[PDB]
Amino acid sequence: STPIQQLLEHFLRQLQRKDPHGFFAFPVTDAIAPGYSMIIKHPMDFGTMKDKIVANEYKSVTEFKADFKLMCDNAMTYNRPDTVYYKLAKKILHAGFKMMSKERLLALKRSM
Amino acid sequence: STPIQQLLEHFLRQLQRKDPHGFFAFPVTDAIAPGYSMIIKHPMDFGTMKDKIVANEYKSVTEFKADFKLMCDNAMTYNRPDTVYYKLAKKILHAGFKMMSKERLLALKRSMS
Ligand SMILES: CCOC(=O)Nc1cc(-c2ccc(C)c(NS(C)(=O)=O)c2)nn2c(C)nnc12
Repeated sequence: STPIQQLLEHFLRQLQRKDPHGFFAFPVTDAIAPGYSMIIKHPMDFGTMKDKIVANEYKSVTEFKADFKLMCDNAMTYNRPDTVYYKLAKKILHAGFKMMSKERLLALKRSM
Repeated sequence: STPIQQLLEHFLRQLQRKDPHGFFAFPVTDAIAPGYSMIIKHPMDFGTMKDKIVANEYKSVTEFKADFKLMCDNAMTYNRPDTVYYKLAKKILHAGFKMMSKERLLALKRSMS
C-alpha cells in the first residue's frame, strides 16, 4: 500500500467497527429491501469504499468522507426513522464526521 | 489507534524489510560489537522505534525520521566503510529518506484533503 491507502484503510476499519453486524458491508438488494434501486439512485457501501481504496480511486479524505456520507444518507432516506438501519446510520454518520473532522485532519497534516 | 501510529508502522515495516538479517532489530551490545558503548552515546534500533510507536511516543514523522537517521548514523560511525553493517546502514538510510521525503510527505499531506 501507499501511505494514503493506509490512512483510508484505518478510517474504514474504525467506521466498520461501529457496524458489528455488517449492515453496510455490501450493496442493499431489492430482495431484502423492496424498491431500493429506484429510491436510492446513488448506492454506496463499505465494500465499494474498500474497493475504491484498493483501486487507488480516492484523491483525498474529503472524497472518502463524501462516499461515507452518501452511504449513511441513503440509509436514512430509504428506511423509516424507527428502524435499526436509520438509527445506526445516524449514529455513525455523526461519529465518522467527528473522527475525520477538518480539525483532526489539520493536526494530522501538522504531524508530517 | 491512531492515524499517526498506523502511518509510522507502515514506514517502519517497509524499512525493516530492508534488514533481512535483523542487524537493526534490537540494541547493539558490547558483547556483539566490542567497545560499542564507549563510542556510541545515543543508541537506537528498530525495536526501540517500534516500542515508541506502540507507546505513542512519536508526535511527528520528524521525530521518527530523526531516530531512524540516528540509528543509521551510529552504524556508520562505529563500523568501517568496508563492513556489511556500514554498507547496510548507508543503503537503508537512503531508502528511508526517499520513502519519507518532503515530496512524498507533501503528497500525503495533500491527500488529507
Ligand atoms: C566489530 C564488529 O562490529 C559489529 O559486529 N557491529 C554490528 C553488529 C551487528 C549485529 C551482529 C549480529 C546480530 C545478530 C545483530 N543483531 S542484534 C543487535 O539484534 O543481535 C547485529 N549490528 N550492528 C549494528 C546495527 N551496528 N553495528 C553492528
